[PDB]
Amino acid sequence: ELDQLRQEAEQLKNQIRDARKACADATLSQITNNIDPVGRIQMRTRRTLRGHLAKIYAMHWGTDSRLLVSASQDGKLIIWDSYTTNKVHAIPLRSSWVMTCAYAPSGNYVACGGLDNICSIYNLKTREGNVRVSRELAGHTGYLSCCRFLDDNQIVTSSGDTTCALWDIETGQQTTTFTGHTGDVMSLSLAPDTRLFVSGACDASAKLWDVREGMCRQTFTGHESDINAICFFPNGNAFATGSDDATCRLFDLRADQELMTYSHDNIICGITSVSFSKSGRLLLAGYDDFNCNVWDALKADRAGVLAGHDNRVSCLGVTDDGMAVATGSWDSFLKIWN
Amino acid sequence: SIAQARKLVEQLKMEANIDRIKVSKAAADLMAYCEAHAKEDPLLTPVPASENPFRE
Amino acid sequence: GCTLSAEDKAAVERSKMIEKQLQKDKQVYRATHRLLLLGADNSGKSTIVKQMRILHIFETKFQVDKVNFHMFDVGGQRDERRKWIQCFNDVTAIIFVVDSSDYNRLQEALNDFKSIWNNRWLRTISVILFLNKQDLLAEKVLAGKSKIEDYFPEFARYTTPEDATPEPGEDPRVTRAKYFIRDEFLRISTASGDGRHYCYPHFTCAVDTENARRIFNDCKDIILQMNLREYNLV
Repeated sequence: ELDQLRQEAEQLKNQIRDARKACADATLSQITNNIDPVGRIQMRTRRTLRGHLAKIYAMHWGTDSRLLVSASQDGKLIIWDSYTTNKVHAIPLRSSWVMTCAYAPSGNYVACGGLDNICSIYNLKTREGNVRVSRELAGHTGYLSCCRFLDDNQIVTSSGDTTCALWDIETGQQTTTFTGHTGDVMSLSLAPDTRLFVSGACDASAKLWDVREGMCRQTFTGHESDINAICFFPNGNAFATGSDDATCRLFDLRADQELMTYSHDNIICGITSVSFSKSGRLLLAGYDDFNCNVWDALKADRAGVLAGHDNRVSCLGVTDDGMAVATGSWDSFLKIWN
Repeated sequence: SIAQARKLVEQLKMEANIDRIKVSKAAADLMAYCEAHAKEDPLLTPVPASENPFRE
Repeated sequence: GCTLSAEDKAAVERSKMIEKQLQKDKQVYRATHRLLLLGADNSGKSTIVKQMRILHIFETKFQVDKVNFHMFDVGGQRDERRKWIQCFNDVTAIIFVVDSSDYNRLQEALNDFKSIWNNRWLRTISVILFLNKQDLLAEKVLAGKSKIEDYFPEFARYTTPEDATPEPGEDPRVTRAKYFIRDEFLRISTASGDGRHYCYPHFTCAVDTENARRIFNDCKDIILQMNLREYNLV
C-alpha cells in the first residue's frame, strides 16, 4: 500500500510543478534588460592575513565589519582585526578539522564545529581575557557543517546527519530539530530578520525552514549536484545557491522558483562559497579554480574576478556594511578585497 | 516507511498551501531593491579611498 | 609607533604575543608527520590505535622518540561516508590496516586498496600496509577449516617467494598463505604507478607494540625517497 502514498505524493509534486510554471510568466533576464550592466568591477587585495598553517575552511565577518573569525586545520580559530591586519584572539581547538565557524552578532561569542559532532561555543568576553569553551553543544549524529547565530543565545547548526537544529546556548538542548533532508546538510543561511533560514544538502535541494514553527515551508530543488553554499538576498525574498555543478541559482521565496542561472561555459569547477553585496546586485561566488567570480545578480553577467589565491577558495564573506569582501582559501591565507 | 511517506505527503500539502506570485512582480521587487540601495554598496560604486577604511 | 595611538600599541603587543604562540606552534606542526589511517572496521585498527595510545573524534597524537605523528583516521571505506580524502591530502603516509584472517572480506579489502592506490588525490602519498590480525590467519591456515582456494582462485602454483622472511618454527603453509596475501596487495600496488609511491608492507598482530617504530621507519624512508627524487637523485 506504499505505492498509494507514493502516487499521492507524486501528484502533489506535479501540482507544485505546474503551479510554479503557471506562476512563471517571464524570466528575470527579460525583466532586467534596459538596466545598465555593472561594468568591469575591478577589486584588488587591500590586505592579506597570513597566520594559519593549514587550509582555511570557513570564516565569518563581525557585525561591526572589522573583526573576522577564521578556522583552519591547524587546530586554530583566529579572530583577525581586518582594519589593521592585527590579531585579537587565537583559539586552540581539540579537533584538527574545523569545517564551520561563526561570529555572534553581539560580538561576544564565536563558534566552531566539524566531524567531532560537537558545536563548541567560545566566549570572547572573559574575566581574564583568555577564551575557552562556554557550551559544548552535542546531540547530532553527523558532522557539523555550518553554524550561525540568530542572537546571543540561539544558534542554528546544520549537520551531515540530515537535519538542522536551533540550540539554545543557555540551556544547551535542541528546542526544535528540522528533519526532512535526505542528505548531508552542507550549508545554511539566516535571513536578516532571523526568522526564516534556508539550507542545502546533498539531495540537491534547498529548503526554507522556520525557526518559530520548525516546519519546512518550501523546497527550492533546482540544482543538478550537491549544494555547497547558500546565502540570502539582503531584502530577504531570494537566495543564491552554489553547487558542485559549476552553477549558482537564485531561487525566490515569494515565487517558489529559480530566477537566473549564474553559470558560464569557461568555469567548470564547483562553487564553495557565495555571498551578496549590500545592495544585492553583485553575487560574489568562490570556486575551485582558485578564483572568485563576481556576477551581476540582475543580469547573470560575470562582472569581475578576484584571482590571486594559491589554492581553492573555501570561504567568502561580505561585510554587513558592504565595505570589503574577504575570501579565505586553502593556501592558508585570507585576503580582504574591496 | 509508511510514516515517512505520510510525513512527505503532508509536507507536500504544506508546500502547496502557499500563495505563489508571478515572476514579474518578484523580479521588479528585486530590481527596485537593487537600485534603491545602490549607493549603500561601496563594492558597486568605488568609494573614494579616503573613506575606504581598508585603503592601502 | 606614532600619532599617539595609545590603545593601538596594546593591540600590537597582543598580536605580538599571539604571533609568538603561532610561530611556536608552527615548529611542532611542520615537524609532525601526517598519517591517513584507512581500512574497514573488521581490520582491527581499533586495537592498533589503542597500542598507539599505550606507546607514543578519531584522532591520534603519538610521539615516536622526538618526532610526532597525527593520524586523521578517516574510514575511507566502501560504506563509510568520510569523503574527506580531498581534504587532509598532503600527508606523510597512508596506514591501510587489513584483516587478513577473514577471507570473505579480504576481496573487499583488495577493492578498497585498489581504490585508494588509484585515487589521483592520493597518488603521491605512499601506503603503510598493515596486514593485521595475522595470528588468527595463522590459526585458520594451521587447521583445514578454511582455505585460500575458497575465495582466491590462484592459491595454487604459488611457491613461497625467495627471501620471504622466515619466522623460526612458523608453519610453512601459514607462511606461504601469508606471503600470498601480501603479494596479492603488492600486485595492485605495482600497477598504475611511476614509482612515485611504495606500498610498504608489514605483518602485524593486535598484540604488537612495535607498530609505532615500523611507522617511524616507513615515514623516514618515505621522506628520504621524496627528498631524493625532489632533488633529482633517484
